[PDB]
Amino acid sequence: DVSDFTDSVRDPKTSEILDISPCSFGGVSVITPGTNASSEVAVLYQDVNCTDVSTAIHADQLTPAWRIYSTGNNVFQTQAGCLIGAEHVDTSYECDIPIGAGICASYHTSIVAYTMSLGADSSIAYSNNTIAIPTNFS
Amino acid sequence: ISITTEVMPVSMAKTSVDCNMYICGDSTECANLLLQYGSFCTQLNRALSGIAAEQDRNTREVFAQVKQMYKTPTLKYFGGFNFSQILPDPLKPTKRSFIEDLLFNKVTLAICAQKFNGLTVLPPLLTDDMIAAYTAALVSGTATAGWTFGAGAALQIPFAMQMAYRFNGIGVTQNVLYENQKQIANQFNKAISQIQESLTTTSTALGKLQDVVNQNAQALNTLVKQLSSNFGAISSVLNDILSRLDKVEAEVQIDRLITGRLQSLQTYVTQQLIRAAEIRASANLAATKMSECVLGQSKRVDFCGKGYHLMSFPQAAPHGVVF
Amino acid sequence: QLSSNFGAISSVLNDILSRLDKVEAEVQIDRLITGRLQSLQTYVTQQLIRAAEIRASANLAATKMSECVLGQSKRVDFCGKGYHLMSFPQAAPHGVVFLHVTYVPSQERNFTTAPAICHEGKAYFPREGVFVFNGTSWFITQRNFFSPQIITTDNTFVSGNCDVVIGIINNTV
Amino acid sequence: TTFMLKYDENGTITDAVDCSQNPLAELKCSVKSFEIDKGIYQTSNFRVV
Ligand SMILES: *[C@@H]1O[C@H](CO)[C@@H](O)[C@H](O)[C@H]1NC(C)=O
Ligand SMILES: *[C@@H]1O[C@H](CO)[C@@H](O)[C@H](O)[C@H]1NC(C)=O
Ligand SMILES: *[C@@H]1O[C@H](CO)[C@@H](O)[C@H](O)[C@H]1NC(C)=O
Ligand SMILES: *[C@@H]1O[C@H](CO)[C@@H](O)[C@H](O)[C@H]1NC(C)=O
Ligand SMILES: *[C@@H]1O[C@H](CO)[C@@H](O)[C@H](O)[C@H]1NC(C)=O
Ligand SMILES: *[C@@H]1O[C@H](CO)[C@@H](O)[C@H](O)[C@H]1NC(C)=O
Repeated sequence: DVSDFTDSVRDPKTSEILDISPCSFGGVSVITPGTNASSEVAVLYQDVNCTDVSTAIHADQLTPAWRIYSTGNNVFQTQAGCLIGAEHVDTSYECDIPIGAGICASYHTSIVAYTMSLGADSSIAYSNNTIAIPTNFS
Repeated sequence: ISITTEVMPVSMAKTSVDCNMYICGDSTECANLLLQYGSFCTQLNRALSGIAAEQDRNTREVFAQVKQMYKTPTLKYFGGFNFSQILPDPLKPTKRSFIEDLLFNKVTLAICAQKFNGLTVLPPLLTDDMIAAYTAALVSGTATAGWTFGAGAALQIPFAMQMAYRFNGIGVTQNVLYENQKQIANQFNKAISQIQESLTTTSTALGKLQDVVNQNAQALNTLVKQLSSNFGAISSVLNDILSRLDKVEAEVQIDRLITGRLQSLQTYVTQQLIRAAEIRASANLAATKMSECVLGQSKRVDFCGKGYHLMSFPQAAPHGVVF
Repeated sequence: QLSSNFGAISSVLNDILSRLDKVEAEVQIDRLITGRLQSLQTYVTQQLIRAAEIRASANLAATKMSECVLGQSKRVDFCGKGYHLMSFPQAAPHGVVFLHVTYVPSQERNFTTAPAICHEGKAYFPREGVFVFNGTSWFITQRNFFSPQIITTDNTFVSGNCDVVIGIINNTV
Repeated sequence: TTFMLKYDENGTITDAVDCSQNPLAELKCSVKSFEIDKGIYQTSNFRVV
C-alpha cells in the first residue's frame, strides 16, 4: 500500500489473490460512577466491531482476559467503539460522561447511555408591531 | 452596506498511538526489552489524550454559548431583508444552510478498518449536525428574538428597530434608516449574493482551515516513513534480523531499532503539543468574537468588521467557524 | 525514572562500581548516563510549554483587573454575564478570583410600537427610546427599563415629511 | 499475576488488590488508589490473539 506495508499476497498453490488485515487491536477505557455510589463499571473497546469482539470474548481470545467477567447482552455499537455494560436509552440528558459522537453515559436509575441534549426547546413569537420591555431587575 | 468574511480554525483532529504495536510488532522479546525503559509509553499516551480532550473543550467554548435552541421562524423575510441562504431549508434533507454547504465542499481532505501502523483517529464529541444546529439558533435568535440576547433574554424586536438601534450606535440618526429602508435592504441582499458567487466559483479562500489539515497529514506521514529505516542495525524489518543472529548478538541490534523508534515517537508528540497551543490561542479569539460581535455591537476598531460594525452572523465550517 | 534500568546491569551506582572497576564499568555507566539525560531533557521541554500556557492566563488576568476592577467595561461577557457594574479581586493560592456584580432585567411585558408619529404633516422620531402604546395613550420610554414619559418636543425631533415611512401613527405632541 | 500491596506505617502489609480479577481492579492498579472519582479512564490495550 501507500505506507509500504504488505497489503496483499498471491497463494503459491496455483490460486487467486487474497487480502491481509491487521487482526483487531485498539484500546479499552473503563467508565466508573465514582466508587462512592456503586461498584459496577462499563467497558469501551475503541474502534472495533461489536460482532467481532463479542465472539472473541466467547472463545477466550483477548489478551486482557478478566477472570470474573461476562457480557449480559448489553452490547452497543455507537461509533467510537463497542460498549459493553451500559444499556441504551432514548431519553436525552446533559452528558455526565462523554463518549464518542454525541453519546454519553450516566448512572441515574445501572449505567445508562443516551444522546446529548443541546438545550431547552423554546420558541419566540416574532411579530412586526410588538415589543417587549422589562419592568423589573435584579 | 458591506459584508466581509473571516475564517478561524477552532479545532484539529484527535490522534492516538499504540506505543507497543508501533515500536514492536507481534514479538514477545521486543516487548520485554521495551519494559526496561520504564514509563515512556504511558507518558506518551497521557500526553496525546490530554490534547484530545482539549479539542472538545475548544469547540464547546465557541459554539455552545446559547442556553436555548430557538426554532427557525419559517418566515425568513423581515422588513425587506432576505434571511434565507443563511438559515436551514425545511424541504431540503440536510440540516445545514446553502452557504454552509458551499463551505463543506470546498475544504476537502488530503466501515471500520485498521492499519498495521498502530495509529488511529478518534471522532469529535459534537457531530456536524449538532454544530450546525447551534449556528441556526444563533442566527434565528438574532433576526427575531431581539438584540437582548445573552445578557438577559430574548425581547422580541421587529428587526426594523434593530438596524435603527444599531444605526444609532455608530453616530447617525434613526431617520436615516427609515427613509432609505428599500435601498439599505437591497444592498444587504446583493452583498450576500456576491458572497455566494465568490464561494461557489473561487479556488482558495479557506487556506487557514486547509493548512490545519495538511500539517496534520505531513506529521503522520513522517512517523510512518520512519518505520521503514534501520538506525544502524542489519535491517529495519524484525524477524528477519531476529532469527539468524543467534540470541545475544540480536539483542544489541534490536536495542538500536527500539531507541531510534522512541525518538521518532517523542519528536512527534512534542510537536503536537506546540501545534495544539496555537489552535487554543485561535479558539479563544473566536470565542471572544462570537460574544462581542454576534451577541453585541462592537466599538473596537477593526475588530469585527472593517467599517463601522452593524452586526454579524456565524456559519459553521470543518474544524472552524466563518463570520 | 531513577529506579529504572536502561539496559545496564543495575539501576543504582555504587553497585556497578563495586562489582566492576575499569572499562567494563564505563560501558554500563554510559547506558545509564544516556537514559537519565533523556528523561531530564524531556522534563525541561514539557515545563517550557506549560510555562507559556500559564503566562497567557496571567496576561488575561492583568487585563481583567485593569478593565473590570479599575473601570466599567462595555465589552459583552468580558467581565460578567449581564450588564457589568463592578468587580472585586480576591487572592487565592497561585491564582486570583473575581467577583463580578452585574445587572439583570427580569419581568418583561408586551406593547405595541411604531417607528414615527405624524402630527402636522411632519414626522416625529424618538431620540433615546421607543414608542409604546400601553393601551390608553402613547408614550416614549427607555429600552432597558419601563418608565413611560409623556411625549413632548424635547423628547422627539422633526425629521422629514409625513410620506416616506412604513407605519407612522397619528398622535398629538 | 500482578498484585498491589498496601503497607502500613507500622511496616506490615495490610490490604491488596489483584490487578487481573475485574475491570475495576485493573483500574485501581493503574491510578494507584482504592477510591476513584467518577469519569472515564483509559487503560491497557487489547488484542485478538
Ligand atoms: C421586583 O422584584 C422584587 C423581588 O422579586 C420585588 O420585591 C419588587 O417589588 C419587584 N418590583 C416591581 C416593580 O414589581
Ligand atoms: C431570497 O433569496 C433566495 C435565494 O435565491 C430566493 O430564492 C428567494 O426568492 C429570495 N426571496 C425573495 C422574497 O425574493
Ligand atoms: C460488522 O461486521 C458486519 C459483518 O461482519 C457488518 O455487516 C457490519 O457493517 C460491521 N460493522 C462495523 C464494521 O462497524
Ligand atoms: C407576549 O405575547 C406573546 C405572544 O402571544 C406571548 O408568547 C408572551 O408570553 C406575551 N408576554 C407576556 C408577558 O405575557
Ligand atoms: C406590520 O404588518 C401589518 C400587516 O400587514 C402592516 O399593516 C403594517 O404596516 C406592518 N408594519 C410595518 C412597520 O411594516
Ligand atoms: C500501628 O501500631 C500502633 C502501635 O504499635 C497501633 O496503635 C496502631 O493501631 C497500628 N496501626 C495504625 C496506627 O494504623
